[PDB]
Amino acid sequence: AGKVEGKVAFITGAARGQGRSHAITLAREGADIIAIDVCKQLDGVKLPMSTPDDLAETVRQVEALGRRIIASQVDVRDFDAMQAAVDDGVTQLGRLDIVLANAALASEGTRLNRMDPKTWRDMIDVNLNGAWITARVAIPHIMAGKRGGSIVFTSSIGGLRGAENIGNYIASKHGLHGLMRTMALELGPRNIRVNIVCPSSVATPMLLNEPTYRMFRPTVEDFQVASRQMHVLPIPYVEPADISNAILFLVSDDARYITGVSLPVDGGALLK
Amino acid sequence: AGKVEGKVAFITGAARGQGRSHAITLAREGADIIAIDVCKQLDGVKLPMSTPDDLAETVRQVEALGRRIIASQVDVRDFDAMQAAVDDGVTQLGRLDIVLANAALASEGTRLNRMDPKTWRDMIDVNLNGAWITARVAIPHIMAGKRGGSIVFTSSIGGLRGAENIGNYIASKHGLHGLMRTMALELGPRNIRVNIVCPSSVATPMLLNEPTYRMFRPDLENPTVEDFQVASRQMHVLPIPYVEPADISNAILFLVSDDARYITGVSLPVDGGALLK
Amino acid sequence: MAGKVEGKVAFITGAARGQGRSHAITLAREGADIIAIDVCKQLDGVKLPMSTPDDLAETVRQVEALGRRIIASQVDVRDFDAMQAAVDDGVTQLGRLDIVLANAALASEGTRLNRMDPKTWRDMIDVNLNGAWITARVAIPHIMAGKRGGSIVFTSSIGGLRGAENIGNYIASKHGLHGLMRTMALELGPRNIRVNIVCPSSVATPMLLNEPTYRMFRPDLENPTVEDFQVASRQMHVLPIPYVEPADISNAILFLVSDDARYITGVSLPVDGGALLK
Amino acid sequence: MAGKVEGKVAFITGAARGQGRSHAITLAREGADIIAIDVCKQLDGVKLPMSTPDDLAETVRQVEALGRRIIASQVDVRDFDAMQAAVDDGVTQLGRLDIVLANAALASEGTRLNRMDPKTWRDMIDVNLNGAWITARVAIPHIMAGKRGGSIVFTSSIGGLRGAENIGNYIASKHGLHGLMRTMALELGPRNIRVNIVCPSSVATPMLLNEPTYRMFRPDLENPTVEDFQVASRQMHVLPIPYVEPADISNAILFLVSDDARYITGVSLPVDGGALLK
Ligand SMILES: NC(=O)c1ccc[n+]([C@@H]2O[C@H](COP(=O)([O-])OP(=O)(O)OC[C@H]3O[C@@H](n4cnc5c(N)ncnc54)[C@H](O)[C@@H]3O)[C@@H](O)[C@H]2O)c1
Ligand SMILES: NC(=O)c1ccc[n+]([C@@H]2O[C@H](COP(=O)([O-])OP(=O)(O)OC[C@H]3O[C@@H](n4cnc5c(N)ncnc54)[C@H](O)[C@@H]3O)[C@@H](O)[C@H]2O)c1
Ligand SMILES: NC(=O)c1ccc[n+]([C@@H]2O[C@H](COP(=O)([O-])OP(=O)(O)OC[C@H]3O[C@@H](n4cnc5c(N)ncnc54)[C@H](O)[C@@H]3O)[C@@H](O)[C@H]2O)c1
Ligand SMILES: NC(=O)c1ccc[n+]([C@@H]2O[C@H](COP(=O)([O-])OP(=O)(O)OC[C@H]3O[C@@H](n4cnc5c(N)ncnc54)[C@H](O)[C@@H]3O)[C@@H](O)[C@H]2O)c1
Repeated sequence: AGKVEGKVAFITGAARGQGRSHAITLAREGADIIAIDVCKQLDGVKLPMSTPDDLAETVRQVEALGRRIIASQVDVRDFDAMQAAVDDGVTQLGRLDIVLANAALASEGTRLNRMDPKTWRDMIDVNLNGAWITARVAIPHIMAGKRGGSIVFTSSIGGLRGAENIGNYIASKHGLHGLMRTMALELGPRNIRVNIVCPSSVATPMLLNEPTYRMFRPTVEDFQVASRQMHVLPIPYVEPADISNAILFLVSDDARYITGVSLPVDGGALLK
Repeated sequence: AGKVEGKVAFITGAARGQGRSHAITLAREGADIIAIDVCKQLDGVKLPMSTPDDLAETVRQVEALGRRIIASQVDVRDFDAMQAAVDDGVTQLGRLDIVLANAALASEGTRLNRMDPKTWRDMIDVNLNGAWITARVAIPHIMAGKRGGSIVFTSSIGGLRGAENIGNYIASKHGLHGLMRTMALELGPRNIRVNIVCPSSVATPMLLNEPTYRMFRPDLENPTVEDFQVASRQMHVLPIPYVEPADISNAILFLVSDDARYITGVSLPVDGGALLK
Repeated sequence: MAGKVEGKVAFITGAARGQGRSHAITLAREGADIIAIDVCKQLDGVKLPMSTPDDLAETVRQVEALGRRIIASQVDVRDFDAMQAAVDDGVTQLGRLDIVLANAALASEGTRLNRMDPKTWRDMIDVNLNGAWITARVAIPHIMAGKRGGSIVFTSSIGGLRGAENIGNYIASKHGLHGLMRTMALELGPRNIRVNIVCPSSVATPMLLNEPTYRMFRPDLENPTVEDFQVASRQMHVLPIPYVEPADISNAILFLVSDDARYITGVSLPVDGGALLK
Repeated sequence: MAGKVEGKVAFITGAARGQGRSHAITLAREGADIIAIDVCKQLDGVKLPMSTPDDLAETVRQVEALGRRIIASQVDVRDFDAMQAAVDDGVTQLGRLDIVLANAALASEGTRLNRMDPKTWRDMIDVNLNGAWITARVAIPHIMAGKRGGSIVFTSSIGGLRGAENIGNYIASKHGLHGLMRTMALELGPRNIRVNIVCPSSVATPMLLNEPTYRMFRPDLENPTVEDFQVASRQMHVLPIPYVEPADISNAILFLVSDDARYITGVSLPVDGGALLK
């Protein structure tokens, strides 16, 4: 009997990286999956974004574990598309227990006094408004099940402290802590727990790119020596599995009374 | 000589309430003022918003103190119009030292699992994106003055904790804390300090209205301001139902004065202890 | 099949009953041997019944029923020399030390800070904060000597993160733990020793479930019962529960000391039914 | 004008020099009379020279030059009876008590928490945390008796909000203040007594400007100068400064105890040049 046996989880940004890792982790532990990813290169985004074939690979991996998955290409900003995806997913699978609001854009990096309004607005829209949309379309289905459930937003240590050059990302992530606290207060009586995980740096294509290395100074090793200095434990970053394992704890029975919390998985970065 | 003698402050939502109080407090203490307010009833807001006459009253009170004020009707969401208003104010007045990001919408009250996406997004746009716009159009003029400056965002005890029914307002206010910390880090080396004040409840039209009394007293049919004050006093630790606009202006005056020259990146509650419980 | 702390040794203070017992049995179920201490006597001026030697003997029985070794002794966490002796003799017997759970504490007598005697203040700080430091201090040399890293968890409280009337000595001591935890996490992190805090709200143990506590929670009633207490306590939480179980705290600790939490350090993890949200 | 604290009386610990002296003169300039104490002795295990009786007389000279009254004496904040006698005697002589600034403290010598001996840990907690409680405890009855409310300000540190290696006893002690402050704010708020904390980063006093502190800031350097320290200290601030002046802390405190801050309580106000941001 897996830790989430028979449950259904809705996961955004499931085509690669942490989102994929959560999908396979929860599936391995007995959950069926409603997965979305935008699967397209958004205007103004520099590095390669997930493709449909990436999402199809998440699908093949979940199915290999013996679980069902309903996947679609949806932008978290498109309220009607998000509503249709979760609605169709619950129709297929019969329930909804867990929501992992994980989809996000990383900052291109501009001082806030230099940034133009579209660059600020789009980041807030994906990372904050899209996170609210994700929970908003899913909650009615969790409530209909009458068994409680779990919502986890992925924030960042930049949800708890500032950083130069990425202020739009930083503000979007701070906003998630407000969303998390209200929703935890509103849904507590329904036994739906709402928490945040705050990674420092995670080995995914969001981090492991030439533009990021430059922002830390350059090879990956050049980057790793500077990344290590940000951590207290002797690591450059954590693995997607570390975030998935924290999330697995939070959605399990063992964490039944934990709500309203922001859990850093950051090798001690917040300490300094 | 006053605490902000010879300086210039840009203040949003200056038509009434805390914005007007800030204008007159800083004007009393020697500053000239660039004042904006939307002065229009925005689609989806039920309570009466400030009028053009309201902004003209702020002007009259500032001019009565012998200070100069350049006022205009500008939505904080409107990047080009905000750019123009601050550019023109700096042209007329000569410099910019202080930015008070004060304009905001109150939440009408709707559970996050029932809220419409426009209701959610408009609130973020005014309260968070508009606050960013406010700072962004002003910073270049503060930078060019080469004397440093101060930027103060008005958050809320709702920027530091959640509350039922007003989660779009909560999220928007929490977002300011990250905008403030980033901007404090980026501008600190040029002696521009960036801080937040977090009021609990403030005696302005945003608080003192029947829909608010109902939200505080959902147990009663037609709650009065007195019924509201009972509930409100219970939220505070000091024996008060709310603070005055002047209490916020006084905290702001301290933060922008030489007495707070090395204070940056802080969130200062003015909340009668409400955050303690 | 290996449990989550298979082959490890945990030093647990306040192990005679309540949360400390629960941690001892949870970690033993998951493959750890235990060094367990508790003062096992009614301390001067403490008005709630403290653990007895029989209580500690019961923790021992339950740990040994799980097929694990336990070295248990009656030690006051304030007594540096005896704490040092206990841990040293325990490591001599078991061969290593991996995990430290600084759990022992006294609950507050409930006096306003402006009426409190200096002895009442000092003793609370000495047990809950200084004794917590002593606990880590005597253990860390053994963890380092093992060259495998390790885990230290202090038990704080939601009262380590916010204040409460009437219990301010306890509140101060618990706040102090967050500073202890942070420095220690910084100092020991390069050696792969993770250091964290758990912050329970209210936990179903004799520290909570006593008439003086029910009276403190219901100043509106003349003689409150446990049920009157549960009513108010449920209103203080966001999930509608009056308290968590010792097992909920043990399960959070088990996560934190396990490989699944290998890169978590410097955190305070509330296990609080959302109490901190309001 | 009347000053911002006209006619009020402030009890200030650690008044012989540095910040405590700056508070006393600043409040005096703004109309307050002063009850000042300082231990005025070299305490055992403290390496750098501490305040002397002559330092305290110099604070007295400055307050009296501003035309105010000051009752000054040599008291250790850890000494409950002596602390009670000082404040009782000061109130007898000056007529009332409105403001308490718990400012006295020891700076950590610098030892890893896994190597520190128990006296080194305990003495630091006893001065910085217990002594701060004693300070508020002996003063509160006089403030309450005035029925006019008042203000209590504890001086913490950015080390009350985050950890640092080598100074763990200091860090724990300052974190404990935030607990003391919160409970006291909750207990005294219905009486209109506000209770707050100020958190300086580094302040230009003998506690900061000394060769052992220089060495702590530049452990990379053989015999670091004050300039070498200022380079590293500036790196840790966000504003282009190496420290704040005692007057910066006094000015924040003046704000907090003035009518302009009448509704601010329970808050921790960093005066830190943005050090906490990174
Ligand atoms: N990678 C890091 O170091 C790091 C650190 C802290 C927090 N985070 C956060 O972790 C979460 C996961 O990111 P990751 O590391 O897996 O990065 P990633 O880029 O590998 O994965 C993010 C996924 O989200 C998808 N996505 C982006 N915008 C979307 C939209 N509008 N609609 C739908 N899908 C969209 C992308 O296509 C991508 O597949 C994000 O919240 C991110 O901010 C990442
Ligand atoms: N009143 C309270 O109890 C309370 C509590 C916590 C925080 N706050 C915050 O205090 C600040 C001041 O509010 P107040 O109490 O003076 O309320 P108010 O309604 O009296 O003043 C706000 C002003 O902002 C203006 N405004 C609103 N939207 C605008 C836009 N898009 N562009 C330009 N101007 C706009 C309004 O016309 C109004 O004049 C706000 O940030 C509010 O969120 C208020
Ligand atoms: N019960 C609650 O509601 C609650 C809530 C928040 C935090 N806590 C904390 O949880 C932890 C465990 O408490 P509990 O709920 O198991 O209470 P408990 O009283 O049942 O257990 C505490 C144990 O600590 C022991 N102890 C006390 N002083 C000691 C000393 N000087 N030396 C050695 N042993 C000593 C007692 O004998 C007792 O066995 C403590 O840190 C407590 O402060 C408890
Ligand atoms: N100086 C800094 O850089 C710095 C930084 C952060 C916080 N702080 C805090 O600021 C406060 C003031 O320190 P300062 O910088 O003025 O240092 P200082 O050493 O110049 O002043 C401290 C004064 O307190 C007195 N004192 C010490 N122990 C005492 C005791 N047991 N009883 C009575 N008096 C005693 C000393 O004799 C001295 O006169 C302290 O709380 C300190 O911990 C200082």
